[PDB]
Amino acid sequence: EMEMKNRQVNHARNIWDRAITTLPRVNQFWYKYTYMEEMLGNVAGARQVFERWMEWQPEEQAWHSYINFELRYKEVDRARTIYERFVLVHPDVKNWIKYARFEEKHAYFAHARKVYERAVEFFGDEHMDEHLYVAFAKFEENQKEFERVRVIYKYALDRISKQDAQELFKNYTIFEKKF
Amino acid sequence: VESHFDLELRAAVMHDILDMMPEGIKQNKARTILQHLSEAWRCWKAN
Amino acid sequence: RVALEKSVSQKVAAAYIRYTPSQQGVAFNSGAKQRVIRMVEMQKDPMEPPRFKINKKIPRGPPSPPAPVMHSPSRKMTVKEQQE
Amino acid sequence: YAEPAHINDFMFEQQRRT
Amino acid sequence: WEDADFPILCQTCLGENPYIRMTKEKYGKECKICARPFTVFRWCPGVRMRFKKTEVCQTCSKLKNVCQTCLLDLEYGLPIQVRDAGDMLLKLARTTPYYKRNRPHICSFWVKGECKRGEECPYRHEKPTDPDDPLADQNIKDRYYGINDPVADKLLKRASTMLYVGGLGDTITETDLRNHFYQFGEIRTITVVQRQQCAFIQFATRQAAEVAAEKSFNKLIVNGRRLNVKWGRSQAA
Amino acid sequence: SPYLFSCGEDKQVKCWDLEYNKVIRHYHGHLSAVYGLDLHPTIDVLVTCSRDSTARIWDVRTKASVHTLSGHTNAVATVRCQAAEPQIITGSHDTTIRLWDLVAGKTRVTLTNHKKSVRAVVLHPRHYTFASGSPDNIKQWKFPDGSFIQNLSGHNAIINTLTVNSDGVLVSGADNGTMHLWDWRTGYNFQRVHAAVQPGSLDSESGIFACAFDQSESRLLTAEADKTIKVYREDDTATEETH
RNA sequence: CUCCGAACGGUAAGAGCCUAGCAUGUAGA
RNA sequence: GUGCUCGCUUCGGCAGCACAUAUACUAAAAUUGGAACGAUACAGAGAAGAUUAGCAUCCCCUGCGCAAGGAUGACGCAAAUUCGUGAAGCG
Repeated sequence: EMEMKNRQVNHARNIWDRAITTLPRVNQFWYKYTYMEEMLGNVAGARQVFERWMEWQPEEQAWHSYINFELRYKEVDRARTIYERFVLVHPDVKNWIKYARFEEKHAYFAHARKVYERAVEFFGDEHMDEHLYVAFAKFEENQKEFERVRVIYKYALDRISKQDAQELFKNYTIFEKKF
Repeated sequence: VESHFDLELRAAVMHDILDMMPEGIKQNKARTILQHLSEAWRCWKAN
Repeated sequence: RVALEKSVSQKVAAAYIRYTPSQQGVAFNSGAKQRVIRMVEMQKDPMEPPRFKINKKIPRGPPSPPAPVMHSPSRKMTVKEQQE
Repeated sequence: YAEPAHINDFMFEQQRRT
Repeated sequence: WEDADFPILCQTCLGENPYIRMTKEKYGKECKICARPFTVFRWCPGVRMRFKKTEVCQTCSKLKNVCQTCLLDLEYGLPIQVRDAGDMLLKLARTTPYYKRNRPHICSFWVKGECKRGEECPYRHEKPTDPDDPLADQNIKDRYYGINDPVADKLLKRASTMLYVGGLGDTITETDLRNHFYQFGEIRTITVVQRQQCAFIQFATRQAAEVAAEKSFNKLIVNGRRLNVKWGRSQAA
Repeated sequence: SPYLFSCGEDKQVKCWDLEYNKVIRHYHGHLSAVYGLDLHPTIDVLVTCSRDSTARIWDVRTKASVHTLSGHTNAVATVRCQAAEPQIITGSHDTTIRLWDLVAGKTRVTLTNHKKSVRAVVLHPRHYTFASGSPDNIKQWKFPDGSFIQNLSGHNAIINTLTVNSDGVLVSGADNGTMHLWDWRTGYNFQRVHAAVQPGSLDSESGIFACAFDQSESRLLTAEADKTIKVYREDDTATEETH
């Protein structure tokens, strides 16, 4: 902070690179380097520092910040290429439902079909963590009725002992009936 | 003389109280836990 | 075993060459491109006292490679476990 | 830049004398 | 306390012979200026030389940029006082280093009068260069430090006591020479003659060209050449 | 050789021979107490871990300090050696591991693990990529230049000694009396049983500070802090499948 | 009847003046 | 230096060849500058004392020392509430 407060930018970057190489487990120095790069230009050194921070096995809060910084820089191919190794590290239910983020920008039909096939071919063939089916039903209700009645009724092989939830059976029935 | 026994016994408690006790982020000072230990030594000395 | 035997021999005894002059030699003493010289060892006679009894020879510098640990990150356990 | 060598004794000393 | 592999030697201290013969001695003779055990090796610089040895240790000489047995320099050849206080050194130095250092010092039996060894004196039979000048009086520790040299002042005053330029060929051109003179000042009448590969320049009231006379006494090195300079007429002859 | 070696808090490494049952070497030179000692698999040298600032490499039949490996910032709790597995391997109590080279003497490579003080190192009984032991987040290593292979189970207790046999079973002894057994191929908790106390012991005083398997790799022997040596054998059962 | 002992544990404490047996072998111009 | 060339070829010289291959802190050192617990002299362990023990966690000398005995240098650092600032991420 004392080096960034002054007009020296070469020594500040050399101190930040040494702090990032000596303390790889620290996250405050990486956040300060990301803030200094956002205060600076949009050169490829910021993307290289982000790739070096992501290659050091970061958490989901750093991956979400990198995805937000990529989405706030008008990047479509670079955001989709950097999202392939994010789902392969943390296979969470919040990360599997956020992997199909290209449908919310240009509606990405082939990419949504590939993401649905990857979500059906992933882990959870018997329970699906009670979160992929509701998102698939919402994506089918927002789109046309191609496979909206199939995955809600004929795909009950991955259900857990009651074929629905307690407060989400009549709601799913009303969502499938009136759409 | 007897001093190595004392130095060893205090340092081993120091090593153990470094490793365990806090178990996360505590380490309540240092001299304090050794002082409670010393008082305990006097307490067992108290017959 | 060879390294330990050499170290034990040193502890028991304690307790040609071709160099190109590529620094300033260009035209002064012209012809020195390899400087082939012989370096022999002086035969020390085994009837001699020691050179000294104490010395202050600085062997090297204490600056080592202080790299990071990279084991894990630091955090806290709980608010109640801190008071416990 | 110095390095070792395994040079001919006789010819070394001969060229020296010469 | 200090062993090594090869000495940090000079180019003149080694000798005018491409093959010499060294003799390493592990832990000999106790370094002159720091008092530490180091690795003494001597050799013969050439035929009828002085059998030169090694005085100043590896860390002693490596730290202060100096040779292990004359304390002049590995890069230039000047003393350690001139190369500190004083660039000027490049025109002050010399190539072909005189071997008047590697010769035997004076036979004291001859100075007294009876050198019994006759023609077989392995020392040197000249007269002792008179004691009076302080170049009879330098030592090692005052030499090795910058403080108090008898040589370095006498060579440092050589540095401030003391036009037909030629050697053009194909490197020097007219615009490079007049822009190298333009930083000195303005011209009155300049010309370039190619039958002798020379250039003629003048100045308003010399002066600026005077430091060009300080710059070009076999010293102005542009385009990688030692230029030839002698005096013009300035007499309308 | 036909002799045994002993070291302790008396700042002396005694090589008690078996031919006369007396002190045959009585080596000295450590600046403080000694933690452990072990001999090489092929060389006739012994590495001894001290408590002051470093470990010592003592040569047998010479009583001379071969090389001083000072690479830690605290006491060296455990030390392991090998013929070609990892040469010199010393575990330090300064929350860092270091494996030095026996020929050069300097440190070669340091670990990327162990926020808790690591005090358990042991050799592997098959091929390379052996593991270590610490109080929190015990992981595994590799013989060639080190590599984090896998982490252990949830053993948050302060571990003191870890012993593994050639059959693939690994057991870690803690200071709280609970001994947690694991596997080498997978790393699943097999027994994770707790040891009882002796009649003269307290309610919570037993702690496994030493554990070593037999030469036949069939009967296990663990040393507790309750002044009792217990011998554990196998059990001829079949309905003991792991979930 | 023929088995013989050596050292340390011991001489002060200083004031002003006076005299001695030694030791290194150098790079420099 | 020794030997040999059916060397030139006399017994002189010269030639060829073979063999034989690098000593040495070279100086009669040139220089160059220090100290004794000496004697003498004067004087002479001062003509005493309220803390109570102490023991550990940087060197030189004597000594054949892995015996021994001599001489020496620490307090302020603060474990944990309320509020403002910057950044990541969510609806």
